[PDB]
Amino acid sequence: TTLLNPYFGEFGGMYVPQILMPALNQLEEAFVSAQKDPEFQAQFADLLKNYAGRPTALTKCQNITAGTRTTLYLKREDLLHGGAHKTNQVLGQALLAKRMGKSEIIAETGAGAHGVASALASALLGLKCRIYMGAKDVERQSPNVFRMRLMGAEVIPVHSGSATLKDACNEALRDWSGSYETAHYMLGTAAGPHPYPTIVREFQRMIGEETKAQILDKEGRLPDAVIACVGGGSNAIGMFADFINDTSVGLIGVEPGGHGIETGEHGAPLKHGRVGIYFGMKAPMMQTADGQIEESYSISAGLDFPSVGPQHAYLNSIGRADYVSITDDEALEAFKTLCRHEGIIPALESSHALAHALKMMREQPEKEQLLVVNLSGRGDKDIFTVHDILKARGE
Amino acid sequence: TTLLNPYFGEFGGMYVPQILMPALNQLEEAFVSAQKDPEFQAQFADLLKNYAGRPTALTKCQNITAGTRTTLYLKREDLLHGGAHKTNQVLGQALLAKRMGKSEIIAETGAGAHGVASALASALLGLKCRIYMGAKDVERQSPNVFRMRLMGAEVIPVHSGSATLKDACNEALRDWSGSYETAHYMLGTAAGPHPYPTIVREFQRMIGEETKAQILDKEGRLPDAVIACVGGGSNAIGMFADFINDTSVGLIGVEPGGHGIETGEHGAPLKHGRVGIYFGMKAPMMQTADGQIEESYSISAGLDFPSVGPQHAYLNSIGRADYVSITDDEALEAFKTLCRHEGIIPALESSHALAHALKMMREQPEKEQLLVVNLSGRGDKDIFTVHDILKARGE
Amino acid sequence: MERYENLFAQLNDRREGAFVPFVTLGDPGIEQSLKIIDTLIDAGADALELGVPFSDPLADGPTIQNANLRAFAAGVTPAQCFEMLALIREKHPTIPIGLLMYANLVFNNGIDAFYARCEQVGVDSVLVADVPVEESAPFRQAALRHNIAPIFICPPNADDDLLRQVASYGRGYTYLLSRSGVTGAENRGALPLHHLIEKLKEYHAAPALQGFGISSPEQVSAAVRAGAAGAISGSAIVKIIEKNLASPKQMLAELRSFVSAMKAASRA
Amino acid sequence: MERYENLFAQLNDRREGAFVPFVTLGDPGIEQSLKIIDTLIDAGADALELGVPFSDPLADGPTIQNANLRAFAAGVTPAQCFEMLALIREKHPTIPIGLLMYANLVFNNGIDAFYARCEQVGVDSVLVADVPVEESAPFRQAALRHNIAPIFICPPNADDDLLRQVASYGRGYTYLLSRSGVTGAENRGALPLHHLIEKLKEYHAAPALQGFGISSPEQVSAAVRAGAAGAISGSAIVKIIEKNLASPKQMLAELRSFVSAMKAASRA
Ligand SMILES: O=P(O)(O)OCCNS(=O)(=O)c1ccc(OC(F)(F)F)cc1
Ligand SMILES: O=P(O)(O)OCCNS(=O)(=O)c1ccc(OC(F)(F)F)cc1
Ligand SMILES: *Cc1c(COP(=O)(O)O)cnc(C)c1O
Ligand SMILES: *Cc1c(COP(=O)(O)O)cnc(C)c1O
Ligand SMILES: [Cl-]
Ligand SMILES: [Cl-]
Ligand SMILES: [Cs+]
Ligand SMILES: [Cs+]
Ligand SMILES: [Cs+]
Ligand SMILES: [Cs+]
Ligand SMILES: [Cs+]
Ligand SMILES: [Cs+]
Ligand SMILES: [Cs+]
Ligand SMILES: [Cs+]
Repeated sequence: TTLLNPYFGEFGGMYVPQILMPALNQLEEAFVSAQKDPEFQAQFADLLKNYAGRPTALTKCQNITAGTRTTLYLKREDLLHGGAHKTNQVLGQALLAKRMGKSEIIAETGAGAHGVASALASALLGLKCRIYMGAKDVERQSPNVFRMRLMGAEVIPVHSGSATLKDACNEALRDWSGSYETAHYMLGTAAGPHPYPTIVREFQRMIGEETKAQILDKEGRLPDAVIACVGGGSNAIGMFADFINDTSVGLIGVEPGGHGIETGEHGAPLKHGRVGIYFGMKAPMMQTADGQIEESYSISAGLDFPSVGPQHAYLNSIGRADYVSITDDEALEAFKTLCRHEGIIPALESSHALAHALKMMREQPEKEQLLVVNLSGRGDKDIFTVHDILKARGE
Repeated sequence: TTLLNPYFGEFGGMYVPQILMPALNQLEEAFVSAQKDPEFQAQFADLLKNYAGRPTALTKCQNITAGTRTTLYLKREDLLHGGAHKTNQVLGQALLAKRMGKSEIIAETGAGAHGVASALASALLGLKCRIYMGAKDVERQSPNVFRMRLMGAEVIPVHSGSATLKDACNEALRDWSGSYETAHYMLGTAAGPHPYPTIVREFQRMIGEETKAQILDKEGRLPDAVIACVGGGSNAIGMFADFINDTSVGLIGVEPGGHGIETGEHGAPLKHGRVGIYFGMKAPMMQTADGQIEESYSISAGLDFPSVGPQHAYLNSIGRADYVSITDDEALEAFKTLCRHEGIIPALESSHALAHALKMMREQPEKEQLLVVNLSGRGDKDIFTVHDILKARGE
Repeated sequence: MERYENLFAQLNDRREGAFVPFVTLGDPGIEQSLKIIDTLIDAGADALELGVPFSDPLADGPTIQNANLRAFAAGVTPAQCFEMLALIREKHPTIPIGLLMYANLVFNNGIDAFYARCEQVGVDSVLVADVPVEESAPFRQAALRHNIAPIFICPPNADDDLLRQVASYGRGYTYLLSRSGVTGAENRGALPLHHLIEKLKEYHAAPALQGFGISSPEQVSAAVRAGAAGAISGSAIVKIIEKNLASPKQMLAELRSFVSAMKAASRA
Repeated sequence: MERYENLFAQLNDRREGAFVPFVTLGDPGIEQSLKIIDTLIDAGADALELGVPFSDPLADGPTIQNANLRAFAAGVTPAQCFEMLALIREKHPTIPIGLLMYANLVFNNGIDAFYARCEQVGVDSVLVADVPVEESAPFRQAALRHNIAPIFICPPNADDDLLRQVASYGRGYTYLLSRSGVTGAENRGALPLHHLIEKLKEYHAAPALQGFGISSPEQVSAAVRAGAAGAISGSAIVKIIEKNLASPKQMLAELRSFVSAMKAASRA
């Protein structure tokens, strides 16, 4: 039995080996307790404000919308300590590990953003941190690997399966299957087995809460739509949550279209995959015809999770949220546009959200619309990728 | 004649060719006017808050001071948009250029931080930006050069003199000598000819103002000392200004000791150079015995300005502020310490300030002292430098 | 499931435990895997546990992770595994054949259709490693509709409620986990299981087979002495495959020697 | 300063403008620089402007930036330049010798001592390029104490106050800037200067020499026609050095030809 519903409609659940069920039940209890504990909430708020820098700015971008009827704000998760929204929820989960009496952290990472986020939270809070990373990601993300090691974390390359993110996800679960009495598994997105999709949403929901307050203050009304990129779903559900009951507010999630949906080289399972069961949940996923799990392709390494959180699949099924895709080339035009016209270098992940807002504007430039893009991170990490594309293209 | 005193005691002045005097007089008038203009102050405050992210956090660092009587806070200029405090004053100067009816910006840069800051402010405010950079700095700072170009700025390599920062400083002045009717020279530190040391201080003083408010709120008293690294002097004077009249508050500036003061390979002119006249000011500088200007050496490329702002030289001479140095190795131990024990990767510039606070603590661990370090920027940019040292050292 | 009922009744008459090896289907290729499996049977295996290669075997340690990888290197698909299973049953009338599955391979083309195919090829049980009792309903229901035993895991710290659920829902055998963690011969269980064994019998559970870390004759005899109906060994068997890839004949010789020794340990 | 007073009186008697070349001392080496300077004089230079190599010549365009760099490549120091200056004066009794300095080289070992050394070697004027009138007091005072003319810059947009200051404080000649920007033959001044020339005379200023971008005979004649006492040419001269580094004899030939042509333009 559980305290909370492990499903969002038919999506979600707890598809872990039996041995891990007491670990999920323990975590769910500790979370429900923490959410009622004003000492826990105060400690979390203190870390978010004085260590991470919350609240984050809401920036009105005038140059990029000039001569249209679109008003565009960017919620600046790029300004959070660590340079991405991931920092919010790792601080909450590290506090949950402490609450349960654990002093060790296990984390998975693909391109390394969540590994770095886990390592910083662990360094701050005095927790011993070990991070699993597919050997192919290790080889291509030396900067993030070195950041994790500077912060005192152990980075363990994973050589099994495809040696990428899904294989690190398995390895973290394997370890936790034996170590959960002393270690907490700090899952990096709003996916996996219950209670993680719920915990990660609640520890990211300050994004949407602040956005609502900031847009009431600046515009005197709610946005027409809030727009976020979707890897596993954490930044998007963090932006969406506080607006779900505001039925006039559009919720738009943007999956990576990669080389184009029709090529099969993409990362858009919610709209172009097939429901399956993997990583502890029933959810849309990238898989072969006979049920083997596949990689998510995108120009943006941070959009590599090969499935999507179950709350997104549910919000889609009921028509509360709408999901779209943006290709590598659209993302890369949005990246260049924000740099040149606003002086902000966006993460290539976030550039997918911005590319979709730019399309909403350009397609219907006389439509009055008040839009917020969740700028989930900064793009310093991406300037080599972008340089190399532009060079190979002859720009 | 001028509206404000161009000197701080015997330091400072306006040592520019006659042709540039009307440009300095114009800028001084526009600044004095802007400081009385509540529309200008409101526009500046709006950019600082909603675009740059002010106020910045003040973080209490508990792990690094455990078991001593030091309480250490870090003022988090690393969280500002752009990743360093430079963003504050470039936004103010870009508003001054607009106030004067100029739509073009000229800037100098060494390691590229000020070039990137100038380029982002210019992109935001629709100004055409050209940036001079010594050819040797261009070659070694490809990431920052590409950032400036993504933001629509022109980067012009300078091949004259030593092909480094001082030579870019000359080139910017050469250009301005002909273009000042349409272009503003956005000088990158609290140095050069009046009115720049005054303007840059006033457009950085929110650092110390916020720090004072934040420390009154958290501790109910003023700090025992505020500590900042000193390249040209902007982050340090920004932290110091609001505390100058609080005579119980120590003001400690940290120059780069490089390989050691005794080696001559350093960047500490305030304490180990010789007063001269260069870059429009009378100030301590790195120079040969017969008066040729020399380079400032530090492990940190951002501490390469070969002189120091005149207000620092003055505050030193009257004993209001104290200046010390920190070597490459001390800076690099402070960098590793903050990463491992607080999960914050500091700029190697800022690491010099932190290294000095760590020394204040370690030398006298039973001394009760409340210290603030100005964490002038983040250190993502430095992880290759640090990696390479640690490898060559065999760590 | 009836094949397990008959096997355990016959073993009880022979005062004997069951010895049950695990291998990955198609490791290191289809033809060699078929010969491996016939060798395990000829050498004394009482039942088989057979894994379908899956991209994400999250209850398995490195030995079996690598077996999955070898089968994939040989192009082994679930369809080819079902062809293998039909052939194995066509050769061997009474040996219970259990599959070790991961949920996505069962759900992929419909849970009911999966169990219908198992019944068609003559499989006797299915253990879905990432489906805990809480999520088991559509799996156990489909299993029973198609005369397949759903195999439930009893962890070494199972409380009374869990014991009662596993006892009620399971058929064929109860999987008695030696320890926490994942499969592997490098980690032996150190917890006494005889209390769990006794409670499972009290609740009329399917007979218990101890599994995880069983690599030696003395562990087989210990499982029987503790009151279990037998023991499962995976990694130790797969190790022999991995060691002997270059020599298929030596591989079969060593598999025969190992299985013979392990089976001998169950009699006494 | 008296050498300028005598020169301008003699030129006024000859109905002639002054032609004044600039070169960097020690470019491209000490010995060649000495020969260059003697050639400029023999070819008709009325006075000289001589630069001491400085690391940061911020009023100079690329041509003279590169002259500084050549002198540094030859190891030229300010001490060697003062040795050169003493030798130049020992050869030539009456030609006015003006230095083009940057402030740090003047301040370095004491402003008074700098001007005392100038007087010892027989220099007649000093122009400090990065000291505007507002900062000029200790420089002009030291100059006058040591019988050195302090040279002030009159920009092409000088207002009445600036004209009055430059007129009062200056001696020797008034430097009449052709245009904004920095030294260089690639940019010719396009602003009429005759109003400034007239006001400087009204205020009893030192006679005006037009400088910046003067590269052709017609500009020398234009300066004289506008009422200036003569013209200074730097970059055009230094260009000839730069072009002919590989052939010191052709360099001197071309310098002689150029200076002769430029001087001829001042007579008429
Ligand atoms: O001898 P070892 O240690 O390799 O163990 C062999 C086990 N192979 S198996 O098919 O029984 C088997 C049984 C259960 C498993 O996981 C679960 F418990 F979560 F369901 C995994 C494999
Ligand atoms: O012919 P060009 O264009 O090279 O000009 C030659 C000038 N050489 S100089 O010594 O008179 C000279 C005079 C003044 C200078 O700068 C100042 F105006 F700021 F003071 C620089 C050089
Ligand atoms: C990790 C990451 C994402 C995608 O993960 P979500 O869980 O979908 O938010 C998006 N943007 C940035 C900057 C990231 O670091
Ligand atoms: C530029 C820079 C400095 C040094 O410049 P100051 O003008 O002395 O502040 C210090 N820290 C950081 C992070 C910088 O970017
Ligand atoms: Cl509210
Ligand atoms: Cl106040
Ligand atoms: Cs359900
Ligand atoms: Cs608009
Ligand atoms: Cs995805
Ligand atoms: Cs003074
Ligand atoms: Cs302390
Ligand atoms: Cs310095
Ligand atoms: Cs049963
Ligand atoms: Cs005079």
